[PDB]
Amino acid sequence: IRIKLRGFDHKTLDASAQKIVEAARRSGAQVSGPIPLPTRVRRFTVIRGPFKHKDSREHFELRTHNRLVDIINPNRKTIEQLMTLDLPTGVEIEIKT
Amino acid sequence: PRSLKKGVFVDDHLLEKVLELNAKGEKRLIKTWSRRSTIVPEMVGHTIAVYNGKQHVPVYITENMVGHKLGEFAPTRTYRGHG
Amino acid sequence: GKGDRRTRRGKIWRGTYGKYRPR
Amino acid sequence: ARIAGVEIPRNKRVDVALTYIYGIGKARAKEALEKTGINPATRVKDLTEAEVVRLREYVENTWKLEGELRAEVAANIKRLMDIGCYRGLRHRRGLPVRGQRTRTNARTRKGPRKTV
Amino acid sequence: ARKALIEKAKRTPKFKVRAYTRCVRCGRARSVYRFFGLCRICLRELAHKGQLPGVRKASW
Amino acid sequence: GNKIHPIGFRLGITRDWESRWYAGKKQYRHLLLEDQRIRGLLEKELYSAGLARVDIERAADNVAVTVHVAKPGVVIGRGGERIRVLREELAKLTGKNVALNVQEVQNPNLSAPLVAQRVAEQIERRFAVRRAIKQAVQRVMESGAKGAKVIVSGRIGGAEQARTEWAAQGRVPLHTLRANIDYGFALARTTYGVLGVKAYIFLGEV
Amino acid sequence: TMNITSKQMEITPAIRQHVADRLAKLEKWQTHLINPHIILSKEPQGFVADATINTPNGVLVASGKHEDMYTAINELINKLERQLNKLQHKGEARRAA
Amino acid sequence: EQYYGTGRRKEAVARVFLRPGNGKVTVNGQDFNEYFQGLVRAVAALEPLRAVDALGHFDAYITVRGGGKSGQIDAIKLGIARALVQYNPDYRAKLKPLGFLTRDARVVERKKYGKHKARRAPQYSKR
Amino acid sequence: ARRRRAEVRQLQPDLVYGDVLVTAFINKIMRDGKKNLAARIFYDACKIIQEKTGQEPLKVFKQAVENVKPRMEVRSRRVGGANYQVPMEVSPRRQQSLALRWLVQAANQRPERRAAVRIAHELMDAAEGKGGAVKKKEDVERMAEANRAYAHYRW
RNA sequence: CCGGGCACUCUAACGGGACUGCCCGCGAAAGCGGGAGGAAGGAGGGGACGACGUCUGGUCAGCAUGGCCCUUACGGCCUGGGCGACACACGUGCUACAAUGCCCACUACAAAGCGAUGCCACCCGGCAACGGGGAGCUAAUCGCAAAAAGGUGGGCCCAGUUCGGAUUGGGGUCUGCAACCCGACCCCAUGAAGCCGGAAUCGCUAGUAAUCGCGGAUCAGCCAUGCCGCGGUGAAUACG
Ligand SMILES: [Mg+2]
Ligand SMILES: [Mg+2]
Ligand SMILES: [Mg+2]
Ligand SMILES: [Mg+2]
Ligand SMILES: [Mg+2]
Ligand SMILES: [Mg+2]
Ligand SMILES: [Mg+2]
Ligand SMILES: [Mg+2]
Ligand SMILES: [Mg+2]
Ligand SMILES: [Mg+2]
Ligand SMILES: [Mg+2]
Ligand SMILES: [Mg+2]
Ligand SMILES: [Mg+2]
Ligand SMILES: [Mg+2]
Ligand SMILES: [Mg+2]
Ligand SMILES: [Mg+2]
Ligand SMILES: [Mg+2]
Ligand SMILES: [Mg+2]
Ligand SMILES: [Mg+2]
Ligand SMILES: [Mg+2]
Ligand SMILES: [Mg+2]
Ligand SMILES: [Mg+2]
Ligand SMILES: [Mg+2]
Ligand SMILES: [Mg+2]
Ligand SMILES: [Mg+2]
Ligand SMILES: [Mg+2]
Ligand SMILES: [Mg+2]
Ligand SMILES: [Mg+2]
Ligand SMILES: [Mg+2]
Ligand SMILES: [Mg+2]
Ligand SMILES: [Mg+2]
Ligand SMILES: [Mg+2]
Ligand SMILES: [Mg+2]
Ligand SMILES: [Mg+2]
Ligand SMILES: [Zn+2]
Repeated sequence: IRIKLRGFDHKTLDASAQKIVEAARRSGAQVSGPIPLPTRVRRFTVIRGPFKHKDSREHFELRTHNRLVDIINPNRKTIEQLMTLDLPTGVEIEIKT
Repeated sequence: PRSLKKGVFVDDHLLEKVLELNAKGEKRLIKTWSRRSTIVPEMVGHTIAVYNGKQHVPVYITENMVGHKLGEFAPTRTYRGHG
Repeated sequence: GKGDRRTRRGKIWRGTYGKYRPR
Repeated sequence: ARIAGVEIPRNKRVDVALTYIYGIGKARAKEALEKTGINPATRVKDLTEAEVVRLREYVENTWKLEGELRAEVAANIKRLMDIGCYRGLRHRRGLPVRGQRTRTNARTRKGPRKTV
Repeated sequence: ARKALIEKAKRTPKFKVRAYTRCVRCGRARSVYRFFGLCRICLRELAHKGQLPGVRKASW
Repeated sequence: GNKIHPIGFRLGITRDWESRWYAGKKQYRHLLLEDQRIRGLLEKELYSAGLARVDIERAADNVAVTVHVAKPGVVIGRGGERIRVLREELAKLTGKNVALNVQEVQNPNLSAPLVAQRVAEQIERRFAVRRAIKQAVQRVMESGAKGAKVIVSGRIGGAEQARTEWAAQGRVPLHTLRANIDYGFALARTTYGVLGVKAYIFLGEV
Repeated sequence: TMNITSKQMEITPAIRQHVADRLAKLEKWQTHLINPHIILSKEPQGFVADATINTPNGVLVASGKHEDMYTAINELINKLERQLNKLQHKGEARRAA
Repeated sequence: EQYYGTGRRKEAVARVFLRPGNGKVTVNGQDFNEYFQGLVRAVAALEPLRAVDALGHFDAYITVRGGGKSGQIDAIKLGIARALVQYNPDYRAKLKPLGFLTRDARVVERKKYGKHKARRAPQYSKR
Repeated sequence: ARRRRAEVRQLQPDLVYGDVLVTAFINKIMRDGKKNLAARIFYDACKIIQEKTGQEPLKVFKQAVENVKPRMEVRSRRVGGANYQVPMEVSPRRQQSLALRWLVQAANQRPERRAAVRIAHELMDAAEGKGGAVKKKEDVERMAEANRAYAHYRW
């Protein structure tokens, strides 16, 4: 019964984990509240200028955040409105059982 | 070097030219661009012309020069010393 | 010894293994 | 001249002392002292002529050594140089053999610094 | 030797060793990131515009 | 040369990306290549429109591309006419479900990237550059901005000695992160080479 | 020892040696000329001879410019002389009071 | 029955469990002296309790995670100092003036581009 | 430095004597931030100085410190065209440092093979006014005495 | 580890929090000296951020671009070579010259990252590199994994050595169409210089310097001792 929330934007991660954990807590019944998983970090460190100048860099990062919510007592009055819930663009969702 | 498990490497296209020379009864100069190639026991007694990048170099091949590559005996760098 | 492959200390450095530093 | 042609250091442990033979490192050292059942910890100055001749006998008979080992290395290079391979060339000039950079360094093959 | 080369990188090769990355934007052969298809420079330009999803300037 | 890009500098504080979509390592590059190609035709065809931003959303082989602009009509075509002719060439590159929308600009004179394009065009038309600048700045300030600054560099007026001109009114705190500063750049071709116009607009501190 | 760089130019061992010959003018002052570096370059308006040298009492950094390469090398030397002599005698400047 | 402080230093974290007892001590599933053997830095972890004469009055079970042995020693020093103040709040006087309550924020400072380490610059020769 | 004076760092007392000074001296034994080893050697030394001389490490060490404290030193100041060696009193902070530095240094010039022994010995000899460390102090003190004539040249 | 529980460690989002706010003293004032409270105190440590401008600074070889130049060639494809040359000279670094050390073994404590023809537990073969088997993991689960210095025990005994690991012979493993030029690794043998470095000269003011290992980007492999990060242990000294 697992919903898994992953994105590049942490404000939209808590968005979806609000509006998801709110859905099942209404139409039945047990939600295992939004868990913040550790973030996977991809750094990009690069010479600033186009030519030589090795000692000056600019640091870039890529935060792929992680969230997980569990629907414990399923109660399929939810499993329908979940086939229809409003996803912000910047997030992928994972459900398996 | 190249693993004992895998083959002994010769470019196929040189070996054919060698073997053809064995049958008809050898021997003429064999121009080749195959420095990568192993000298092989059936190559012994030829004189193959190996490329260095500019010249095709005459190498009479002998019994003692058998495991070594083709390029080992056609040098790539001109050097007569300094000053 | 960090430059002596033939020791434990060598192989930690080169980041490798063998008779002298086994896994 | 104990083994084999060389008088290995007394006052030393046999495992170490044997290393003072051309052709015997840590490896071959531990190996002979096993094949002849002697303690490495025994100071050479403490060996039975018995223990000694056991050591001597094995070592001279299983591995090529001293002058004969050198002759071969000479003979190996001797031939490499005469067949005219590229490793032979590097020997023929006293230069490095294993692909090392020679724009700088290379001092062990070259000798210390030569004026211009 | 450039456009011929920005081309020869796209074409599937006579041996797989010859595979090499060019920056998908500018064609640069060196300092090309796998993850973006970008060289170190281009990465900086787009990232500055914000045309790289999630990618921001790190400070710690 | 020293100053950082005021956009990349404010991402996630005063400004938000032109491409919002998650991906994993196998897909990121390939999608982004499309988004490059996408802006290629669109920034090309829509220049005439007065193009200011090309927003891009994504889910799975279907994509929401929000174009912002000063003249929605050039983007529309006749009753949906051109707007479509794009979605066909578009979904031919896209190879997929290409939702192509149009967004208005409340003022091209409060939009940096625009003001820059203008002056670039003014100077490709042999206008007196120093004039162009003070003017463009006066226009942005009349339209209510809390500050403005424009910059031209290159063989100004056709000089050999390249030169750099700029003007400013009000405030333009490039050092301040809570300052909302739209930045825009245009490249002006001429018979004698490339000048570069940089536009700065200070909308207000948040 | 003394090093000469010819930037975007081809110069002969002759010209190289001529530089050694002009630089020796500095040995007059009898102090250690440590790792002297001469750089020769051809700007649009004439050649440039730059040099950077450390001595026990400091560094000589200077540059010559002239339509003639030889003449620039000389002007370089003057600038170097003056600096070197200023190094060697500035210390004497205040033995009283 | 139980007294607790959270103790931290560097990357080291220590959940400390004070209990009354005879004065025997244990860190992460083995005897103290068995886990800190030969580290003269040790007895400083048990130092906060000496400042208030609680050597033998207490047993202690402790987990310790992250950092190294001395940082952990440092954390432990903080945790057992911490817990005393809930066991007994009037205990601040004779713990703060001895710097025991406070947690030093001294953390391995960041390596910077253009340098070899955090601050160590690379060698250069002007001429 | 340029703005305001420097602040001496307060050291943490040593857990075998609680002594601010044994700490400092430990540190001066420490190569490469290997303090544990630095303690071992020191403590080992004490064991030795207990064994070979039946009295207190602490009491001994503290003497060999007082006996290597330089009271005066020369510090250079060019006047005119000569670099004069000026005589100066040494502030106790510096006195300590010099004493500790020298003790270790003198010790590490000794021939006995193990680091623990040398320390033990240098301290023994210095508590009794012998050894390189004390010899450094005297050289330094004679040097300052000789240059007594330039005392009014002091800052 | 299972029931069980989120206390705690943590993880990761939102807040609080320091303000010279209070106290005495000095001061016209801004502030300065100081005490208390407090995790933290006078910018808390670090970071991101670089004014008008200067060097006619750097890059037409990342890219863009005026102009000039080439058009069976100054365009293009390939095989091989070169970029890896070596009387010399300079810059950056690694590893050392040893006992505060070296080797063998037994035994501990990190953090940041990375991982679907990818990381690979475990089993087997081989002294080993590695080979063959083969479970898990779209990864706070599974794996790279061992952190190392450290700790306990044992050897070495001041020797160009049980220091140092360069050079060279021989034998293998792997990637790769292919390792002569020219890869890396393993193992036997070899076992150089080097005994702390003239003139001169670099870094760093605290979790810094020094020392220690671990990751990453690039990448088939790799000449990485380079670079960007991460933690471990952890000083000296600042009159001026
Ligand atoms: Mg560098
Ligand atoms: Mg060794
Ligand atoms: Mg030997
Ligand atoms: Mg070479
Ligand atoms: Mg091109
Ligand atoms: Mg490749
Ligand atoms: Mg590449
Ligand atoms: Mg200059
Ligand atoms: Mg001097
Ligand atoms: Mg944390
Ligand atoms: Mg560190
Ligand atoms: Mg530099
Ligand atoms: Mg001394
Ligand atoms: Mg809670
Ligand atoms: Mg110029
Ligand atoms: Mg170009
Ligand atoms: Mg051009
Ligand atoms: Mg024209
Ligand atoms: Mg090169
Ligand atoms: Mg030199
Ligand atoms: Mg290096
Ligand atoms: Mg990798
Ligand atoms: Mg020797
Ligand atoms: Mg010698
Ligand atoms: Mg040796
Ligand atoms: Mg010695
Ligand atoms: Mg030195
Ligand atoms: Mg040293
Ligand atoms: Mg040196
Ligand atoms: Mg500073
Ligand atoms: Mg070392
Ligand atoms: Mg590494
Ligand atoms: Mg690699
Ligand atoms: Mg090499
Ligand atoms: Zn690029």
